Amino acid sequence: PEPTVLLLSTSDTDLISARSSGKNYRWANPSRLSDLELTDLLAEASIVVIRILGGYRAWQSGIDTVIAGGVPAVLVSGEQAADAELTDRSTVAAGTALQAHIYLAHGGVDNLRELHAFLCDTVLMTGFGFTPPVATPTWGVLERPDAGKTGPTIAVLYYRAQHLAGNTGYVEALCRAIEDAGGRPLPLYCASLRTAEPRLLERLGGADAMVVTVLAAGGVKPAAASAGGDDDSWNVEHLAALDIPILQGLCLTSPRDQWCANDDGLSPLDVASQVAVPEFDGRIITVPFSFKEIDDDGLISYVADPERCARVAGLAVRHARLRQVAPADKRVALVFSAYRIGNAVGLDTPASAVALLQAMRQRGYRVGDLPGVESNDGDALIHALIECGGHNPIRVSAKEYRDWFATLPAELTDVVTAYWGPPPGELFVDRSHDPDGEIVIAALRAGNLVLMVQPPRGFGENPVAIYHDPDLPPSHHYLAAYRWLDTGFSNGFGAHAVVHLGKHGNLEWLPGKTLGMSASCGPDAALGDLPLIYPFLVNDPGEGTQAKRRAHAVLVDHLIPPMARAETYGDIARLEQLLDEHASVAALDPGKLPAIRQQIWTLIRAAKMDHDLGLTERPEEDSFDDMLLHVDGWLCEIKDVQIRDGLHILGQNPTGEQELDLVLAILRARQLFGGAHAIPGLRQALGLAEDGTDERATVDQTEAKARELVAALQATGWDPSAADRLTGNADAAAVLRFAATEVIPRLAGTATEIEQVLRALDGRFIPAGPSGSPLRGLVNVLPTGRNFYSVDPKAVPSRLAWEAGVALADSLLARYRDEHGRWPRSVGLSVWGTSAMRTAGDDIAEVLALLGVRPVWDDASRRVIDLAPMQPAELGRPRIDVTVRISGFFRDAFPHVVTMLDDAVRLVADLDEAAEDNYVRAHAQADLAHHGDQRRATTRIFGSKPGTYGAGLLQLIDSRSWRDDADLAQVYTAWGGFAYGRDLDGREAIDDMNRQYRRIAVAAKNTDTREHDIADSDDYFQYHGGMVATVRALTGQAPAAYIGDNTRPDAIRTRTLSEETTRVFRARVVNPRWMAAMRRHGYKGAFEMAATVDYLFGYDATAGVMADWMYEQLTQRYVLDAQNRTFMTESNPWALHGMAERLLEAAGRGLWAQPAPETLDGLRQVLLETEGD
Ligand code: NA
Repeated sequence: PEPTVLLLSTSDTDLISARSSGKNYRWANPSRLSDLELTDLLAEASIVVIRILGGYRAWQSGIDTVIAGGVPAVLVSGEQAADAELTDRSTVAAGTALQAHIYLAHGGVDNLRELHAFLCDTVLMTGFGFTPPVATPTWGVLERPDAGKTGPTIAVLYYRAQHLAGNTGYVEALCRAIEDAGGRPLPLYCASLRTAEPRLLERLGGADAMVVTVLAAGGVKPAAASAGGDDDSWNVEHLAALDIPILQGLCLTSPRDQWCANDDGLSPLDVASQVAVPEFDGRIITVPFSFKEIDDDGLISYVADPERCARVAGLAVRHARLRQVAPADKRVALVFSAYRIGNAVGLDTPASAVALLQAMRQRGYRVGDLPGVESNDGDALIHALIECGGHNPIRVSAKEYRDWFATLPAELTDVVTAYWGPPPGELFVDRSHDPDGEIVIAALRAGNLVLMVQPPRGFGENPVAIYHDPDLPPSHHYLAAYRWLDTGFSNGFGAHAVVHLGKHGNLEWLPGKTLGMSASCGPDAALGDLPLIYPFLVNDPGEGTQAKRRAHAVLVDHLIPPMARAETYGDIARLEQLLDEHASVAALDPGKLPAIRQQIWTLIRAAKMDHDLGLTERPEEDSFDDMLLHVDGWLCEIKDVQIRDGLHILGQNPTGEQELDLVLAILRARQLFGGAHAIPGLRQALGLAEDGTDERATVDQTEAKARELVAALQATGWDPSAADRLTGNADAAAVLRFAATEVIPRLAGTATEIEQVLRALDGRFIPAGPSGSPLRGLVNVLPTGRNFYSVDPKAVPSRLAWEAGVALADSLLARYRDEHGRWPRSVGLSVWGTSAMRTAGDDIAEVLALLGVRPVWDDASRRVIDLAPMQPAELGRPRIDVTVRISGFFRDAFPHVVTMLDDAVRLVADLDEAAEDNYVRAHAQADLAHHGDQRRATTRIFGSKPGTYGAGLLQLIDSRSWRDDADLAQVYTAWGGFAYGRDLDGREAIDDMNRQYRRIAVAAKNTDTREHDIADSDDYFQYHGGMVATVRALTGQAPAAYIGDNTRPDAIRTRTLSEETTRVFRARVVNPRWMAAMRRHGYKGAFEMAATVDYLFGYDATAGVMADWMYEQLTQRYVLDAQNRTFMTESNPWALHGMAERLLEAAGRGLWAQPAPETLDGLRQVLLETEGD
C-alpha cells in the first residue's frame, strides 16, 4: 500500500474495514465532513472512492469538488444495485467503478484490502496484484486456534457488521475468558437471531450454552406481547428447541469510564434493548463485558473488560456444567429469606421446600435425612433450620477469607471495612480454636444439600445505620457465608447452583449499580458465578425482575395463593339480615321503619361499625335510610372481595372446591386476551355491571348463578362443548368456553413448577412468559413455571393504563373536593416498578392526568414518544401539583418514565397560566422567589439514595429505636430525600423534599392487585404511611391519606386509608375463613398472622389507622384465643412471642390508648410461657 486511497463513505463499517485492512487508506464520513476537511484530505489522495446512499444529488457539493480536483474518482452507491449515474460520473473507467461497487457491497476486511490493490493496479498501473471480490456469508465462525480445552462448548453470538469491520477484539477477549474457565468457545457472527439461518441453528446444536450480544429474537413489537397481549406472537421456538442456557452478555453503547463512575449502570437505551426486551426471550441477564469507545474519526470500537469477561464466561460455563453433573453428584444450596425465617409472599415456604426436596430425592439427588422430608412435615423441616441455621457450624478461617477479600476492588473493600472493620470483622467471629479468627456460619447440611438462612443485612447490628446509611454494605459474615457456598475455601461447599425460595431475599437488593453489575457491586461479590434458580410469585413482576437483573436469576414463577370470596360472619352477617328486614318493612309497613332502624343502629354501634362507616353521630330519621344505602354498598364490597383462602404450595395445582373458587375469581374480571376485550366477566355476562353501582342483593344472586354454572362445567371435566348446553346465555356460554379452553389448561401448568426447578438445576432452557395478576383479566400470565418477563419500559403508560390513571385522578379529586369543598393543592403519590409492570402504568398516567398532560403514542410500536399539555378549558379544573416518591427499583427499571414525569412537571410549570388554574406553576414561582433556582423550583420526583433501595421504616420499626414523628421523618428522609430527573440524578435534596412535602394535601397509594392487601406487605406502611408521617412531622398536621383501588380498571374507586384499613381488618385480618385457612399451613400460616400484626402496627405508628377496639379484637383472636394460641405454639412459637411483644409495644407507645389491664396481663403471660416453652 504505497499510494494513498481516500475512502469517503457514509457507512462507518466501510471506514473501519479500511482501517482494519492495513492498506494505506484515508477515511472520512461525508455526513461529518466540512468543506475544508474534504479539500485537506483530497490533497493527500492518489485515488478517491465515494460511497453514499441517494445517488449523485445526495452529496452533489462533495462529489463536484472531488471531480473538479482532478484526482481519479470512483463513485459507488450504498444501495445493492449499482447507480448508473455514479458509474458514468466517475473519472475512472466504468468497469473500475462497477468492480469497486462489488468490493464494497460485499465488504469485510479482505475486500477492503484487495480493493486498495485493485484500484492502484487498475488506475495507477502499479503491480501489487489483487484478488477478486469475495462474498461474505450471512453467518460464520471467527476462526481461532484450538486451545484443546475439554469443558463445555460456549457459543458467542455477535453481529455480522462487527465481523466485517474487523472489530472482533471484544469477542476474542470473551473467548479467552471462556478458555480460562476451561470451556470451548464457539464464536459465531450473524445478522440476526430472529431470522437465524437453518445451518446456523444446526451449528448451535453443538453448543452447551450461548452468550449472545445481539438484540432479542422473539419479535419486533414487545409492547404487544406482555400480559394481556399476544404473547404467542413472540416466538423463540427455534432457539428454545436447542434447550440450552442463553445468557445476555452486555455490550454497553456507553464508555467504560461513565459505567465505573456512576451507579446508573446502563443508559436508558441499553436498559430497553439489552435487558428488558431480551427478557422476553427467556435470556439470562449477566453483566457488561465490553464498552463502546469512540476515536477522533468518529469510528466506534468495543473494548472488553477482562475481569467482566471472566464473570460472563464463568456464568456461562457454570450453567453449561449443570447438564454434565448427574443428580447423584449435584450439590445444591437452598437459601431461605429472613427477617421470621421463610418470608415468601403467598407461598407456603416450608411445604414447598419439603415437596421440592422430595422431588429431588426421587430424581436421584442426595438429600440426606432432613427432618420433615421423609415424614412430609414442613414444620419439622423449618424448625430444624431455625435450631441449627439461625443467625457442627461451618467455620471459615480468617486467612482464607482475607485472601478472597483482597481480590475485590478497593472501591468495595474500602466501604465494607469502613462499616464493619478490617477482615474478618466482629460479627460471628470465633477466636477459640484459631486466635486470628474464624467466621462461623450456621447452616443445615445433609447429603449433597445445604439449607441456609440468608445472612442478615446488618441493620439490626447497627441502628445508627438506619438513621444515616441506606447504603450499608454487606458484612464480612454476609460475604463469607455466600462465598462458602461456592468453591475456593478449603472447606467450601462448592454448590453447583443456588435455589432461593420465594419472594424475596436481600442479595439482589444490596448496594451497587442499578444493573450491569461491576466487580465492586455487593450482589456480584457475594454471588459470583453461582447459578441462581428462584421460584417467584407470578404477580410480583418488579421484585422478580430485580433478581433477574442484579443476580442473573432464572425465575420459575409460581401460582397465586388460592382465592375465595370473603363472605360474611358474626355481626356483619347479622347486619345483612337486618338490612333485608328493613327493605321488607319499607315496602310493606313503613310505619314500623323506626323500630327496625333502632335495631340496625344498636347493632352498628355495638359492633363498632360506625368506625367503618365514618359515622360520628346517628343520622336524622329522614336521612337514616339514605345512610343505609351506604351501608348496603359497604357490606356488599367487604362480602364480595376476593381474599386468599390458603397459601400456594410449589407444584400443587388447585383441585376441587379450591379450583372452583379460583376459576370463579379469575372469570369475574373482564378479560384482556390477545390484546382484545372480547370475553366479559362471568357476572357481567349474567347481568351485573361490576362498575361499583350494582345493588347488594343482586350481586349475591348473580354470584350464586355464576358459581352454579362453573360448578356444573367443572362436573363435566371442563368440557368446552358443555358451555352452550349449560346456559342459554350466549355471553355466559362464551365465558364458560374461555374457562375450559384457556383458563383450565393454563392453570394445569402449575403442576410443572417443581419439574421446572429440576430442569433449571439441569441447565435446560426455562421458557419465558408474561407476569402480572390472573385476577386482573390477564390469563396469559398462566401457566406458571416460567422465567417471566414484564413490559416494554418505553411503552408505559399504555392507552388502557392512561384510561385508568385518568379515572384514578378524577376519583381522588372528587373525593377530596366532596370532603373539603376545594381542590387539593398537591397530591403525594408513591409509585412502584412492580405496579407499573402489573398495570402497564396506572400510577404514571395518574400523575400525568393530575398535571393535565396527555401522553403521545407511536401507534406502530405502542411506545410513548412525546407529551401534550391539555389546555385549562379542556381540563375543566386547575392543574394539581404532584410530588412523586419512586422506589429504587422504579428508578432502575423505568428511567424513561422518570424523565417523562420530570418533563411533564417542567412543561406545565412553564405555561403562562394563572395561579387558580395551575398549582404547579404557583408553587414553583413561590419557591423561585425564595432561592432563585429554577431546577430546584421544579423538583418533584424523589427516591432511594442512588445505588441503594428501600424506605428505611421497616428497619426502624423492627429496631424499635424511635419515639416520635421527628424520628420517623428523619429515617424516611435519610432513605428517600434524593431528587431524580434531568440534571438531578439522585442528588441529595432534603430542603427541596421538605418544601414540597409541606404542601402535600393528600398522600395517596394505589392498590392494584388482590392477592395481598395493605396489611400483608411492609411496603405500604413504609411508603404510604411514611409519607403521611413525614408531612405530619414537617407541618404538625397529617395530610389526607387516600387509597386508590385499581384492582378493577372498569370500577376504579377511592377511599380513605382508615376506610381501607377497617375493610381489610374485617374482610381478612379477623375473618374466620382466612384465619382457618392459615391454620391449615403450619409455620408459614402462623407467620402471616404475625406479619399482619407488625404491618398494622407500622401503619398505626406512621398514620394512626388503628382504633383501640381493633387492637382488642386482634389480641383476642390472634393471641388469647385458645384454638389460635395452640396453633401458634405448636407451629411457630417465635411468631407468637413477636405478636404479644408488638401488641404490648403498641400499648407502651400509646398507639393502643386504653388497653384493659387484664388484657395486658394476658399478653405478658403469653410472653412468659412462650419463652418457657
Ligand atoms: Na466517467
